[PDB]
Amino acid sequence: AVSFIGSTENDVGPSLGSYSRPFVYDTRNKIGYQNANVWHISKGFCVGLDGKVDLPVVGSLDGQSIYGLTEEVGLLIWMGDTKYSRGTAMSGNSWENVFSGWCVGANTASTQGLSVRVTPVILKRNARYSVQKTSIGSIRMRPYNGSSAGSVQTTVNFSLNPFTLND
Ligand SMILES: CO[C@@H]1O[C@H](CO)[C@H](O)[C@H](O[C@@H]2O[C@H](CO)[C@@H](O)[C@H](O)[C@H]2NC(C)=O)[C@H]1O
Repeated sequence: AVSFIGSTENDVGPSLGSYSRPFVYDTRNKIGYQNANVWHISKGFCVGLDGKVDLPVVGSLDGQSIYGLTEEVGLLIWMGDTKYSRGTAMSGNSWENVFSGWCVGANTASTQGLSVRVTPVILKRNARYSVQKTSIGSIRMRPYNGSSAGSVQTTVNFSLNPFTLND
């Protein structure tokens, strides 16, 4: 089986968080969302994840997209499985495989989770830059091996909480 146990709408990062020192801010996992338990799965269900970023691509760094928020501020974005180190660097605006997948035991149960992580980028200087709450994109479960979603909700959404960068 599969069922949806997570939340449809999800905020990334603490609201009105402040961060200090294209220039990339070292924010680690602070501007993140993580949930180990988004779908409940059982009895041989096989599932991975696709991610999609809806923000405009305004540049590229080391093979991943810089996504634009404002004239001064962009984002590097990762989506993936639960643990932050599993994140896949996002490029472009299409669905992208961000977790190859796994299969829960034929006789047992577990969950499928996810993580979204971003790091702010100064694209252009004015030295205090604020960003408002902004839709980022979505992640969808991707069944495989003949597993079926039925009509279970496949997709969850992410919004960037507002933040301020101090330079
Ligand atoms: C037998 O326990 C299960 O072990 C597998 C690895 O064999 C896996 O770690 C399972 O945990 C889930 O793993 C998912 C895919 O990595 C992940 O998306 C979920 O968050 C994990 N669910 C948890 C940690 O409760 C584990 O149940």
